[PDB]
Amino acid sequence: ATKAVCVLKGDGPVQGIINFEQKESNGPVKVWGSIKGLTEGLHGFHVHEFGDNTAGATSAGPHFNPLSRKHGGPKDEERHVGDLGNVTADKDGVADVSIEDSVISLSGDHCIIGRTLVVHEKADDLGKGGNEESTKTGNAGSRLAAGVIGIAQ
Amino acid sequence: ATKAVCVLKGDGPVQGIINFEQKESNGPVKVWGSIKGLTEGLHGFHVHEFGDNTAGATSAGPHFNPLSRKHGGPKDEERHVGDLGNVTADKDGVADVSIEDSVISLSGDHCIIGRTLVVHEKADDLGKGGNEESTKTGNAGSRLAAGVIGIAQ
Amino acid sequence: QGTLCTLEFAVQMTSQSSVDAVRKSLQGVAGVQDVEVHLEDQMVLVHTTLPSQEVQALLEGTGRQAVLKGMGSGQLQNLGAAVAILGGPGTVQGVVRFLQLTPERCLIEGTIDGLEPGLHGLHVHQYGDLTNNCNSCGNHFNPDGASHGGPQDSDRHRGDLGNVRADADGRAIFRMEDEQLKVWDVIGRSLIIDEGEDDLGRGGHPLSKITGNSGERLACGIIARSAGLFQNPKQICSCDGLTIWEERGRPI
Amino acid sequence: QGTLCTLEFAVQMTSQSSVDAVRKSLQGVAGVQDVEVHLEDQMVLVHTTLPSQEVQALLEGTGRQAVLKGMGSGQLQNLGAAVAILGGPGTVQGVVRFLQLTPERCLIEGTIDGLEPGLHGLHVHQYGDLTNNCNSCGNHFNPDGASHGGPQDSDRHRGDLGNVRADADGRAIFRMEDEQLKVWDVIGRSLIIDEGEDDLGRGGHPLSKITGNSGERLACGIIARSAGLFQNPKQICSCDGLTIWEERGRPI
Ligand SMILES: [Zn+2]
Ligand SMILES: [Zn+2]
Ligand SMILES: [Zn+2]
Ligand SMILES: [Zn+2]
Repeated sequence: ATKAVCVLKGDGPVQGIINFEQKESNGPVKVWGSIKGLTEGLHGFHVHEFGDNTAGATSAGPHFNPLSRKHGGPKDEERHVGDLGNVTADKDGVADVSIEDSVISLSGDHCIIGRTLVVHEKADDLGKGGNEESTKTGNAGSRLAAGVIGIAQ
Repeated sequence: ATKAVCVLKGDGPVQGIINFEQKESNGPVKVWGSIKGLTEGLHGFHVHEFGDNTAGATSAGPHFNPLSRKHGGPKDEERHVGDLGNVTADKDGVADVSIEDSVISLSGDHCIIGRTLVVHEKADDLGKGGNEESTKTGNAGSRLAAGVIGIAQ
Repeated sequence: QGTLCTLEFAVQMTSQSSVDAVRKSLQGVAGVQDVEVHLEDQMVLVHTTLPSQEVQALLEGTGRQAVLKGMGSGQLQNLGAAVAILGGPGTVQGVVRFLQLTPERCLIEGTIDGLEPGLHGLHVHQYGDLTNNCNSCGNHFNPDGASHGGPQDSDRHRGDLGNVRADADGRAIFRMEDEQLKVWDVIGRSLIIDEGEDDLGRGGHPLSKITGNSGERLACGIIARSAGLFQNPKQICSCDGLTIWEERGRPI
Repeated sequence: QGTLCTLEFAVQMTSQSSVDAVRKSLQGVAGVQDVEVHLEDQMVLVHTTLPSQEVQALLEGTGRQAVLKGMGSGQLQNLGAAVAILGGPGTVQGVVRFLQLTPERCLIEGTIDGLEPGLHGLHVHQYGDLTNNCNSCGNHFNPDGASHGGPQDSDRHRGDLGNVRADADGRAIFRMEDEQLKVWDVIGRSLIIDEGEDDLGRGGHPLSKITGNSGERLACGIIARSAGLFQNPKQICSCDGLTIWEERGRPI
């Protein structure tokens, strides 16, 4: 898979479209898109382990973590594979997403295809807020909108 | 068993008789006897795990250690059950042994009956000589004389 | 790093001192996990990350010729599993689950509500692209370059799963096994249900050999990774040519 | 730690909220390892060091009647094993090994050289006191206060093992099973072989009902704890009412 795509949706007004592209085999992945309907400020942005959303974020489960580490920001050495940090939602409630990341992949053992991308309620504290919950979820709390990452043309 | 006895013997001139006595259930054990034929100075004095001397100290095996601890002197909290420290052999080569010890017993999980008592070549360093061998054997080295601890009248 | 398999070389071994020497060459070498030396078989199994070239040279460094005869990994794994949730404009909704029973047989089983009673085409499509409802999903999944067919045809699109029947109340319950479809080969692709019947290429219509003339695409989902019921196996004990594995079901 | 058995109480349990309450009383109390609650059986198994008094009071502290119906420990153990090495003043030397096959059946098997060919009494004696050669060892082992007998007699000394035959070259090879003798009950006692035949109490000698008139005691050893071929079992895996144990032979 060179390209992939995700369509975020939920119960609330949150919705959006995120693209992935990877040009080298175990190279970096460009992540880009838009999300309307958000509160202003920062929101957590995570690839969770499974794509099964029959039961919401209980079936999609935890942050995608094939190397059994603690939660962190994308720039940290100690992080989950799924940790892509935050997205900035402006005054109107739009976040123009743009990220580059070489820990996620579209192939191999860190392949995100078939897993659930999620925009969370609060901001990702990057594991630095200093408690048990900070090193699982970064206290971004509840799901706003989510979708399965699928293969794209 | 209230009383027990051991008859130490080898190929070389080392030989002796050690008695054990215990008056209270989980009480202390009086250990007393004599050993002739020793070099002057200090010699290690150990209850090893098994009494099987079909193959010497390889079949009798290690220091009797039901709590999987490191080797020590009798006075240490960290010790093998079998660790009774040293005996002082005089100029004539006799060690008149007299000891009290409340970690060995003649019953229960620390029962020494049926195991091999051994007088070793060098002195017991009490685990304090600072290497891997010091915390197995206390660098007392080879067996001089040994015998199975048996029930006595 | 380099990832570890188990390497099997065959060595002419006769005396216990030869075996002493073979173990000697791999005893505590950088990156060799475990060595095992079946002297009845005249064989040396090597649990290691290292390349076959390098490891053959260390055995041959003693002075014995070491012919490699196999590589394997006694790691065990679960059957693969997946789920697609179908949604779209309006009434049609459903869940379809996939389970790879054998590496040659996939089990598909699901439930789709809000269908105009009778037969509807069900197909795996190429892309998991829900950007433009079900029209962004591309064609029937067809990596072998076959012509469209029904599930009882050798020549067909991998993605061709034939039809499902909506009952009285507009609801399709179905189970099926398919031998060309494979869960590992469709994660991230899409499942789509259609307006009307797939003709299985037997319509003599221009679309027959291409879509089976199935109509508008009503509802689609992405074929998504699901947790199994069971956790990943765990080795609890090993020996020479034996491993013992535990497999516990998931909590919840 | 070492006093860790498993306690079974029977409790009137009906709803899942009652079971929630039972677990509640033992959830994280000092010194309770594991709790397990078969609601079909209306029963609560408690892996704990604590006394049965104390644990019954914690269950009854909720207000629920907790009748104890059993205790056990699913710890597993090896069959017990022992060896005696026979030496003395004179010519005679030998090794005799013991293995407790079943808790009712002991296997004795050994080899004794330097014997005047024919039948010799073999007996376990009371004390493992080798201070005065074989004469400090006391009588035939007789905790049940029986009269001396042969191994085919119910009324006999536990220590009575009858006779063994020294062949042509003055060597006795023998196997026997004995149902009254038990390895755990003779560790630290002595095995002794005799100058001549044990008459099995059928000699009409004053010693018949006491020693079987067997003669001088030639050689003796203490019945000593032996390592046995196999290591202590190890639990490798558990669940609710199942444990899996490994048992490996000793290396050397
Ligand atoms: Zn994380
Ligand atoms: Zn020691
Ligand atoms: Zn097709
Ligand atoms: Zn008798």
